[PDB]
Amino acid sequence: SSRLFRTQFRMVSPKRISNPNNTGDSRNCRAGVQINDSGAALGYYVSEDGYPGW
Amino acid sequence: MALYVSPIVSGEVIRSRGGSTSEFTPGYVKPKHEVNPQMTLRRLPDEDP
Amino acid sequence: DPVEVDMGRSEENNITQSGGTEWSKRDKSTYDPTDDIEAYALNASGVV
Amino acid sequence: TSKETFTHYQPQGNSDPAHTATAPGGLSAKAPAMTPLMLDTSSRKLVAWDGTTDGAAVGILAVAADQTSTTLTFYKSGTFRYEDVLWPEAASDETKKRTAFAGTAISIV
Amino acid sequence: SKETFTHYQPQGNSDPAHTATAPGGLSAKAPAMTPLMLDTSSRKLVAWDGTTDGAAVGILAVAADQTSTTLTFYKSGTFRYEDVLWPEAASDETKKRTAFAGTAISIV
Amino acid sequence: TSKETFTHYQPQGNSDPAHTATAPGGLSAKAPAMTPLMLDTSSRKLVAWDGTTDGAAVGILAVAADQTSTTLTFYKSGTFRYEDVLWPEAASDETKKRTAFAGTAISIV
Amino acid sequence: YGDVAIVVYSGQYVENGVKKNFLPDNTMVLGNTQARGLRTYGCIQDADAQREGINASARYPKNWVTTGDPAREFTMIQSAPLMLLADPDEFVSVQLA
Amino acid sequence: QREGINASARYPKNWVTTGDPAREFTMIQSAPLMLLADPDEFVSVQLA
Repeated sequence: SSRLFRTQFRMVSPKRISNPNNTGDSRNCRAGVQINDSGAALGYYVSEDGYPGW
Repeated sequence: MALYVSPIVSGEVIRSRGGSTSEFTPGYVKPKHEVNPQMTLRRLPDEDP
Repeated sequence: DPVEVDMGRSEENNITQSGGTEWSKRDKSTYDPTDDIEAYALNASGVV
Repeated sequence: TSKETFTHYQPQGNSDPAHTATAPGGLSAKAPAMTPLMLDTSSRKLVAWDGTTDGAAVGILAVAADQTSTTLTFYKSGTFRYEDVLWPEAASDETKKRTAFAGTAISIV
Repeated sequence: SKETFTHYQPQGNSDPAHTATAPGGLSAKAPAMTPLMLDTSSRKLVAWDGTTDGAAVGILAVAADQTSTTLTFYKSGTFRYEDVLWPEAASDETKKRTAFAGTAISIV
Repeated sequence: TSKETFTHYQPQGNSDPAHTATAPGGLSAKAPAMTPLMLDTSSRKLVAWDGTTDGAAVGILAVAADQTSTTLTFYKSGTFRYEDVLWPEAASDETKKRTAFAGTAISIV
Repeated sequence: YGDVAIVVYSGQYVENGVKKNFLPDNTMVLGNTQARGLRTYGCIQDADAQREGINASARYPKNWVTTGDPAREFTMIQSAPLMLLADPDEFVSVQLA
Repeated sequence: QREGINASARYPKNWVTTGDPAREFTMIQSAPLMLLADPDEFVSVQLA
């Protein structure tokens, strides 16, 4: 609460967005993106930092 | 129908009507086919010379 | 695998013209089919 | 293909009430339900009706039992059908097996 | 005034038909789709006789002759019974069908 | 009471493909599905594998057939599990059963 | 024909190498147009189809091409027809002669 | 190797083979080589 506005914006590299565990894409989940029946995006599978790749 | 139930005797109890069941489960057919693109060398009976 | 589908058709429903009076030995001018139509349609479990 | 069919089990024939009685059993084999039983001539135990002894059958077993069962419950009153109750094959005369339970509270309809 | 155009379909099943190369002691002109066995003694390659039981080892793919030291032949797959040529020695259809038993080659 | 254990049925043991081919066969009796087969040295037809002759085992049948089934279908390629095969009781040696299909596209694990 | 509707059917189908009429020479069928049938289709036994859930389907087109040195693609159709009827007695078949 | 993801923790890959008995398989590739650069740090005693 030390600041007036609690919202913070973080940009994220696209390489952090992909299918979790590099699983094969399905009809509704593609590259870690959840697609409904109408094609609207629903959820994103984001990985944490990849450096070091260890 | 009602045959002869006399009002001196209790009579008998008519058995209920029971149905019957059957199964015709399996079902299948699969007409595979082939194109063998090596066929495309020769001219079709269509496609005028 | 050879499988079967026996719906439960009664033997009456599949009656053939077996006999000496089917359709051909009958007189073509006098004999009628309507009686045969009725005698084969009354045992059909409903209107046809 | 298999026509298992569905029929409502109605062992009771007419509205006459059915009563049960529990007595020691001397069965020699595994006795399924609906089995006629007579009294033993020696040990006055209960043995499934062989079908050759006339009128000596006393009861009709309700719940299936076996030899290890010390005692068993049998129907003592009521009217039951003919096909519903398993019967010994030694008895063959239709009228005789119809009248097998005559003189008692058990009737065959 | 009639030249029919039959659909050339050597293949008879969905199984893949792989090829292989091998030295061949051919003693004649062998057209394509020719059955062939392995020589009993010299282990060269000649057309299947139609008399030896199960000696056939494959189906020739590209026609060749005696001069061809090496040859290319099908090693796997299934072919029709009709399109494949047969040695005149083979008579009964049963052994023709069972000719390539126990091998990646089959016929229908 | 009655404990039944459902089990999935995967005759295959390896990722290798299992192509099936048809051939005439002089089958003797009702052969259940997935039975070892051999080629008759005289009739040149296909019969149930004896389990004794070495190398005579040609393939593994696909669909259960009988003597009246002129054409029989059978796998030519693939790997199958030892426990999931109805071998003839004649083949009493485990290693013989294992390596019987050696040398062809049919193998065992 | 008064109350009953009269039709004459002549459809044919081709067996292995020749054609033939569906019906034999002389058949006569008492039927009712209001009788209900069943075009029932079973589940497509195909892993690829089950990958996207087309279990209950009328037809199922499918195409694939073999890999490796030989290249050739296929056309595949799958269905499980179980054409059925409600009541068997509502139809009467007579073989005329 | 084509995808360039050779170095990773786990590689799951699900795919269906071709042909008439088309069936689907799953693979889980990994190459664990866990080590410790200070072996003498740890001491194991078998009690008795």
